[PDB]
Amino acid sequence: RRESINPWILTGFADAEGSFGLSILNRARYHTRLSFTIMLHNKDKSILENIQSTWKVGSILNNGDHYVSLVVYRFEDLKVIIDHFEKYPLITQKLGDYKLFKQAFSVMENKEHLKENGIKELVRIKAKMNWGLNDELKKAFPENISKERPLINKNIPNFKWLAGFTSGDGSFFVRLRVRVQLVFEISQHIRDKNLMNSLITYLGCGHIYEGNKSERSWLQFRVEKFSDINDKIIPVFQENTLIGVKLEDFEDWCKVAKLIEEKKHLTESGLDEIKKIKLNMNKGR
DNA sequence: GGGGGCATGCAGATCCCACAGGCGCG
DNA sequence: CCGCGCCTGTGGGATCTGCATGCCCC
Ligand SMILES: [Ca+2]
Ligand SMILES: [Ca+2]
Ligand SMILES: [Ca+2]
Ligand code: NA
Repeated sequence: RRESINPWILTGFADAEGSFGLSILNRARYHTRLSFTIMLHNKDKSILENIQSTWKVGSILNNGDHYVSLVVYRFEDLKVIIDHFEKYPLITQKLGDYKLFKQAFSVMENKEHLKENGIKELVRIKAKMNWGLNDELKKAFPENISKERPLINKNIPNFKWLAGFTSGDGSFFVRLRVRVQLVFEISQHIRDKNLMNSLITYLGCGHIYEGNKSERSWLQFRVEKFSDINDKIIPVFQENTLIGVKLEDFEDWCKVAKLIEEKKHLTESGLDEIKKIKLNMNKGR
């Protein structure tokens, strides 16, 4: 097939679903492997097939019977990833993992990792990447095992980025309690609270719910007023369209919202049509 | 000729998704 | 009374992330 993704839409999807990896396994020879991975359900397998088509790089492998992932692992292959994220930077705290990813690329590019000092520099880089060093790798190289990293406070660059972030970690659904209510919600780890609260001002609507800050690792940005949803959330994603099955979930979302606008959610066939839309909305296509 | 990186995966940990009920308020 | 929407709460899987190596080339 043939497809191409907007560069800013892709960065937003990377901020939500991407992952930068640096594995150092024993072979004192060491297996060092840089990677960038986006693993998704098979329902969204065409995104990864399309992102591979945009970057013209990467491999697609099966992960189980229901999941698929795009993994970029070759050295020359990783050059296109950095060139994309140098001009379209990541916004969430994952950008720090990319920064350490870029440093690791340069060390391997200069062939420094083939010596003892080069491996020591990368295990120090890996210490700050994602979940840090494992217990076995922390047995050696206890010099700089500090897993903490400078936090990343950044603002939303554009709505094209938001479409890719929403396509990842967002959700469009409809509640029936009978009464009809459309709800838009984005969840995220508490580490990007300042970025999540940016959406209140960036969108002019929505609320932030956290619960007990202790013993809960993630907050929620949610908008429930229909006026804010029909006027300030749906047009902004019609101009900057989403990707993956989230688009079709969003498509049927506005189809239901059009019925609520015409006040047609009182007829028996209106809710019967609304219920049929929901029956294949998120559990289905 | 062999050391390092490619090929192509498999396995673990958790951050999400897609909701739920209660209820004060206009 | 009706119905909207703030507010608190969540199971579990789709994510994020980690682990693995025989074999290829140069
Ligand atoms: Ca995410
Ligand atoms: Ca997702
Ligand atoms: Ca996600
Ligand atoms: Na959705």
